Amino acid sequence: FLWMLGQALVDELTRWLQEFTRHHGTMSDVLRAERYLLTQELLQGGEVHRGVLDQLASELLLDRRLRIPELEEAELFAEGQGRALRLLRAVYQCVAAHSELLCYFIIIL
Amino acid sequence: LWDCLILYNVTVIISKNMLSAGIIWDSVCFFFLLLQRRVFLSHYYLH
Amino acid sequence: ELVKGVYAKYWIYVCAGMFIVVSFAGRLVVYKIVYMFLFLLCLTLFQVYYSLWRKLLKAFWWLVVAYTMLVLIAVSELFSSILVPGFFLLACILQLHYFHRPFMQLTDMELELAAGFSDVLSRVQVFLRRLLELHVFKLVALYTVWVALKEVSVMNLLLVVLWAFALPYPRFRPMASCLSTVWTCVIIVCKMLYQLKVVNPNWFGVRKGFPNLGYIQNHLQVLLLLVFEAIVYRRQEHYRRQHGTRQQLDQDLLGCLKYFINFFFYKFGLEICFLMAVNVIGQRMNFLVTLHGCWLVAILTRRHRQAIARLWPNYCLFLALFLLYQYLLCLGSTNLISDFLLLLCASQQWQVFSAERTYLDMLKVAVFR
Repeated sequence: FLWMLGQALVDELTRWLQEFTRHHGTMSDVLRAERYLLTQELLQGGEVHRGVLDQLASELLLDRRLRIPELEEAELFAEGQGRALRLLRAVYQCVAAHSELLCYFIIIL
Repeated sequence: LWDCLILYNVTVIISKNMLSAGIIWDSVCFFFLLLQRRVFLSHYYLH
Repeated sequence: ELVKGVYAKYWIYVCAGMFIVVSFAGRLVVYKIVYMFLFLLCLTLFQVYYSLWRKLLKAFWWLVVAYTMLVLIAVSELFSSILVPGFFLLACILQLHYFHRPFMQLTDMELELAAGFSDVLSRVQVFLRRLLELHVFKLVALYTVWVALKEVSVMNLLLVVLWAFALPYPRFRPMASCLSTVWTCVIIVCKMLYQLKVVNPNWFGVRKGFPNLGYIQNHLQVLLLLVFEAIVYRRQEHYRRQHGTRQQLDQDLLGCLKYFINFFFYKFGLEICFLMAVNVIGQRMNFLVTLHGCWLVAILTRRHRQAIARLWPNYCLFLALFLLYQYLLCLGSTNLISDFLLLLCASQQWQVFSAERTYLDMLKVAVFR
């Protein structure tokens, strides 16, 4: 069906976009996985710095930690909606990686 | 800084009251400014 | 047969319709009051007891006797009179004969899945109807429309001396409503005899009741609205007589929704009032709204919500007095409705400020980053 074809192509697109952002994605796993979070709810943060930078050369291993406070906490809903939402997630990652190129495009446009 | 921006918005609306263009957009701004001023929490925004 | 008891209870509204045909017929003055508006004042009687809702039977008993007397004395035209009020006296005398109880001495205070959802929804709405959401807001909205934006001058007693002081101080919010019923009943009584009898043109912004239908056509609408609110109130008053705060928040989307549906004005009310003042400013742009705007600056330069809370009784006072002045300026408008909205909102925030206060992570990502 036409619908089914589009679904497959969306997943193909996610893959292609992930291939483009690959390097930046891995640079955001050795840094931003232990950086940006915004999921902690309730009141304030008890162990302030231990709850972020020390949590869970280009491709590092488990030098820091493993996955103690759920590495896949982020990957839960992320992979939960592998269709639609993830297409836009991949789009953002691409433009975050290639923001220099985005600027150039806008100025000539 | 956010409160000073709120005051700027207020004064625009209040000076437009004493006319002698519209406050519609300035009221949208007021809403958003007030929203963000409020969301500067010491809890959720502290995160 | 549930309908047997339903129709034994159905006599008040049955009479109302017959008093509507008694209205604009027979005596333009007397008939209307005696039948329709004295039954509407008997409604007020049981409401003003605040304990005898639909239990007052003494006066409701003699309402029938008064109507029988009228028919016995008097009611094409001999025949008209007869037929017409017998038609309502028939129903009235039937209550006196039997089943006066279901409506007056019984309702007292002392299918499948889809249908299941339907009845739940009925009751949630009615819960909001028995909440301040309906008990007050909707009533005063229609009041302002049908007083300020409608017949001005002498309807100030039905608004700027009532709701302009009842909104800030909710102690007399229900008393105000009962008095309102009474006063608009009085207003229709007065306008019944129009004003064209030997006009020799004391001064209170005399607009004069020249039309018949159109002129009687709005005060009765708010009279009925009071009645409707009272109905839904006393319904759930006897449904209660007989018959998540920050925890649901972090659950999910349903939790967030629930929290705010129940606690919007609880927290947002202050920011609301600030934006309602801007609304008034924009839908006016006069010199009168410089006062509103000056107060806005004052309460916005108070920053900390605790300091705004001690400026709140004076803010609410200003708003109330301003509504009164605005009328006395229009008598001795749409701008009046805007100042009413601000009053209503800020009054509710005065009743919260020093009272009640004393996948969803992606959504939180947006607002909170």
